[PDB]
Amino acid sequence: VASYDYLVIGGGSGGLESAWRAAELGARAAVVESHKLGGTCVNVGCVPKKVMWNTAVHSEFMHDHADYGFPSCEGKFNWRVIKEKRDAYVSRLNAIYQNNLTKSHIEIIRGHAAFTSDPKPTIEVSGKKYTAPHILIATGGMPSTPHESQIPGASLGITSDGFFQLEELPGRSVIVGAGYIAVEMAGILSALGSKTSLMIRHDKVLRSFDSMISTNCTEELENAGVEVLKFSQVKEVKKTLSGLEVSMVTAVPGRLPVMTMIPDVDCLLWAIGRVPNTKDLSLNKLGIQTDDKGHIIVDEFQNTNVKGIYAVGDVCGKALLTPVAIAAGRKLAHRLFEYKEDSKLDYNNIPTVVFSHPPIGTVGLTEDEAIHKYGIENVKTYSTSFTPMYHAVTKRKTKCVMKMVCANKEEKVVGIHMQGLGCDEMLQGFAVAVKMGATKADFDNTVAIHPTSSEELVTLR
Amino acid sequence: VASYDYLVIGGGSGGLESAWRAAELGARAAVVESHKLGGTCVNVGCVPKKVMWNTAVHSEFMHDHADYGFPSCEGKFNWRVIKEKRDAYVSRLNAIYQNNLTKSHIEIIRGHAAFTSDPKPTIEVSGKKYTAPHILIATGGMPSTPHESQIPGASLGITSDGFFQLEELPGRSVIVGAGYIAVEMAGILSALGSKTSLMIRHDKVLRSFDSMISTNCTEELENAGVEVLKFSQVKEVKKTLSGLEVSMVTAVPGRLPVMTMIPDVDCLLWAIGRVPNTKDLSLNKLGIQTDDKGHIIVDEFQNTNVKGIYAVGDVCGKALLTPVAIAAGRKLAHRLFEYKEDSKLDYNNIPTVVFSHPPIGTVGLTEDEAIHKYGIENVKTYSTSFTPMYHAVTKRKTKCVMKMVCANKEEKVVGIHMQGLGCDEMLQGFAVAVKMGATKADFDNTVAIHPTSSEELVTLR
Ligand SMILES: Cc1cc2nc3c(=O)[nH]c(=O)nc-3n(C[C@H](O)[C@H](O)[C@H](O)COP(=O)(O)OP(=O)(O)OC[C@H]3O[C@@H](n4cnc5c(N)ncnc54)[C@H](O)[C@@H]3O)c2cc1C
Ligand SMILES: Cc1cc2nc3c(=O)[nH]c(=O)nc-3n(C[C@H](O)[C@H](O)[C@H](O)COP(=O)(O)OP(=O)(O)OC[C@H]3O[C@@H](n4cnc5c(N)ncnc54)[C@H](O)[C@@H]3O)c2cc1C
Ligand SMILES: N[C@@H](CCC(=O)N[C@H]1CSSC[C@H](NC(=O)CC[C@H](N)C(=O)O)C(=O)NCC(=O)NCCCNCCCCNC(=O)CNC1=O)C(=O)O
Ligand SMILES: N[C@@H](CCC(=O)N[C@H]1CSSC[C@H](NC(=O)CC[C@H](N)C(=O)O)C(=O)NCC(=O)NCCCNCCCCNC(=O)CNC1=O)C(=O)O
Repeated sequence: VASYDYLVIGGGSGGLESAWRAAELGARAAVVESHKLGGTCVNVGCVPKKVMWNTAVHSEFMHDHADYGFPSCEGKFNWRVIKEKRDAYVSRLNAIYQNNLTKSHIEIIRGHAAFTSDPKPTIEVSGKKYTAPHILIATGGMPSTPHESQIPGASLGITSDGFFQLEELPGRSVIVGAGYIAVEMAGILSALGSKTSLMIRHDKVLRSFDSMISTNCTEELENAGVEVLKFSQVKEVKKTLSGLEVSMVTAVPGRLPVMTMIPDVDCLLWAIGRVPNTKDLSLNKLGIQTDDKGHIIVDEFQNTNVKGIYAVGDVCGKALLTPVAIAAGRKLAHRLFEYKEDSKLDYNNIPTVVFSHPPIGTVGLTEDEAIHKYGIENVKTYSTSFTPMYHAVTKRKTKCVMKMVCANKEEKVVGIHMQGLGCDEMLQGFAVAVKMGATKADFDNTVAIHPTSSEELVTLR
Repeated sequence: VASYDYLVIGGGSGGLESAWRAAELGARAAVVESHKLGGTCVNVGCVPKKVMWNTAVHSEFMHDHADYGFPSCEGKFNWRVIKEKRDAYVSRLNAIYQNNLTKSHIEIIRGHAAFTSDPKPTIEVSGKKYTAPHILIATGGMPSTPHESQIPGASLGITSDGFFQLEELPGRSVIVGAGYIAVEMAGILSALGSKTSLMIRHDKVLRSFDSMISTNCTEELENAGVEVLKFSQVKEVKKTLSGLEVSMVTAVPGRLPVMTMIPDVDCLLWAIGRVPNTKDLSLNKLGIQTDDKGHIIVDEFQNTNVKGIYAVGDVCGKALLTPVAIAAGRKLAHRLFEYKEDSKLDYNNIPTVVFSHPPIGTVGLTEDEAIHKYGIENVKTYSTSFTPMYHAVTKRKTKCVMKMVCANKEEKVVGIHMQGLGCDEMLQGFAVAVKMGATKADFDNTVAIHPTSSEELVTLR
């Protein structure tokens, strides 16, 4: 058995950062990677999505061309051109990552890890055993998919991965889900041409986002060409000769259920969830506890119930984002290897941007969460709704909405929620202020930048 | 003589805000406006510029169309279409402003004010006299133009105003100046098609901006098609039959001066400066002191040397921006009418964005200013330079550069300087943090938003 100081299972966002931080502090680590380095984000997440989103934003603006004094462009978009480019970028990123690892003296055990029966924690990668006084499970998660048992014909559809493997823009797309992935897949496909349908269980999407957002977003979708199928469910999927035939059920409360066929569907995309990547780890050999869905259970310091084993990222189920994974593995290394007894990530005021059209950005508490925490009496919220001046000359229109949630008498800014043009780059700073403890006064005592959409946040009233 | 509580001379950015604030606090004010309400910003500044900039950004992205899988568009841009639209927007804004005033019970004395001989401060608007225990001069400024005396043929060229009156994109443009206006006029014209030349007195532009910016910006200009004529000066301008003929002098230090003719110039734009709008006020009747250039002299509370007279905005010469004008008139009203003895605007950490391509955004001290204030020993600066992932698939390329200036041992973030895609919407938040007193630690303890250009600011190292 080879002994290292750190043995990180999983070369994705959290895995790598924790190993990098560790090696830079003097330790000897080894990332065990079973597939391609970079994890879900580089290979089938953040990176590919953004490229496709940038592209979607491009067809959009093409529509305001004439309005800006230029001749129109018909627009026969060629899927494969941007696909092949996107995939290249991904290769370049892989190489770059491999290099950085080796550059930092990080051994890469190339294969699939699983814990052994051995008393002291140990893992076996391809018939070989490795161990270390510190092992970090950072194996992430994967797409949740329905059962033929539950939904007959479920396996006929694809997921976000399958999406990133498509070599042709499907003519008829149907997406099932109401979260950021479902919302983004719906936006890219329909902006790029596909006749998209977003099948949601309720009346709106991003339901766990501040009411205003959940509302605005369901609307901008409709306004843009996405068909939101509310209170609908996929009963069964069938492969016809002309595509797929989806049997759906619309149970609009107050009305009688109605069965519907969506025929000639080219792409059926399941965007219902991410299940943890933990069973093939043989967690049961050590008794590393998990929840009923397989998520690995950890304390505020990412400690499993076993000594010398920790967990970070998607695998734990909390705050499924690359920066949260990174930030947790970075603080862990310091904890362990720099002896900082308290470096733990703070899970409050985490910023998130959803790349829908226009983009959403949000940090902090929703109004309801503020309310349930402070009490109606101690929660003031400021809002605004305007038309970016980009649309001052376009027939096409999107709007921008911003809401500030304030707590107590000082009006501590506990939550920022907005959707609109530029909201993607706009969030990070206010997130810093929101993280430092900013109050409304501080925001109002900042000279504005005119003309910009961001200036509307420091002049609310 | 009609007496009010507040008598504001000038209905622009600072004028209006101060009057609005005052009327909302119970006072009776009257904006004296000599032309169109909204001032320079609405009529010939912020508003028209941004529309033209949005347009310029549109021809730009048209170039990356094919690279994103779409067919190309030749691009015969029609100037007048966007011109007429831009002008309409401006009318709509005027109406909206007029309304707001009257809606807030603000009397609009429509004409040209000038102080009278009268002992107590008083002004005469069209043979009629008005007075008040508080008069605010907020008459702004105007384009500086060379003398036939100095530069023979100077009056042959136009300024930023003349620019906003052009009904046709000049084929050959020559811009003279090295500041944000000169830089923007150069960027809009050349992005929109005109064969532009930027005539600067030195080797770079935005010379008073952090070295990195001054440098990067001179480069992105060249890289984009703008011909930067360094160490050059306009000797004399002459009207030929084929356009204008500019006699220039290039005195590159270390070399011998060389005379040059730029012939067939369609547009000669003077972007050398803004002179104050004060002589027709008859300031001398009261002895309201000014500087040698006519700027009105005020204390930290915008107090002139006379009691009951104040000054705000461009007229004073300090921080020539709409938000600074606004912010000063807003704090003044409170001071005066809400009896807040100390509401004064803080002139440090003022944010500014220059709409060049890519956009610049900057707040706080430059490295040199940090240095001269703290000492080389106590100033650490972090930098980064990357390619936005928008260009991961485009042949065209622009880069993004960010520099953080830190002071003392805590590394108080005293200055943020960046240029790149999205830097326009990106600044406001960090400006708030920079204004609250953020240190590098605070920035590094903020979870990032991936993927974005703004995330690079909270992960510097
Ligand atoms: C579509 C889509 C879009 C997304 N968009 C964004 C975005 O824009 N920004 C950011 O929000 N986040 C985004 N995410 C989320 C982000 O991708 C994840 O939250 C992040 O990737 C998780 O980090 P992690 O370290 O836990 O996991 P992961 O990066 O998923 O990595 C786990 C790695 O370990 C490997 N592995 C697994 N088991 C073993 C084993 N037993 N032995 C060896 N190796 C093993 C895996 O193969 C993989 O390479 C997106 C996800 C999807 C899916
Ligand atoms: C091109 C160009 C681009 C700019 N871009 C930006 C930008 O993007 N953002 C922001 O940066 N700032 C911008 N500015 C600067 C901004 O326009 C000014 O700094 C702001 O307009 C100044 O406010 P102010 O109240 O002092 O003056 P002003 O708005 O200039 O207003 C003075 C008003 O008073 C009137 N007046 C003058 N004398 C009298 C009199 N005696 N009696 C009655 N009325 C009188 C004037 O006619 C005018 O209507 C720009 C300027 C130019 C020129
Ligand atoms: N900020 C976004 C949203 C659009 C926007 O900025 N609109 C401005 C552009 S006009 S360009 C003129 C410029 N406006 C600004 O700086 C706008 C920013 C902020 N809302 C404010 O309070 O000023 C100014 O000089 N203000 C001084 C003053 O007297 N201001 C008096 C108080 C504001 N008017 C009340 C708000 C609705 C009026 N909108 C309107 O009148 C219509 N539009 C506006 O006020 C963007 O840039 O796209
Ligand atoms: N942020 C800008 C700039 C471009 C960018 O974000 N590039 C990222 C996209 S790759 S998508 C993968 C994602 N990257 C990010 O989150 C990048 C953000 C920050 N620089 C960081 O420290 O991570 C991640 O999962 N990181 C975890 C980790 O192990 N990280 C180890 C430390 C970072 N690598 C060192 C910096 C150069 C490597 N660049 C590279 O490798 C090439 N590119 C990158 O790292 C944008 O979004 O356009």
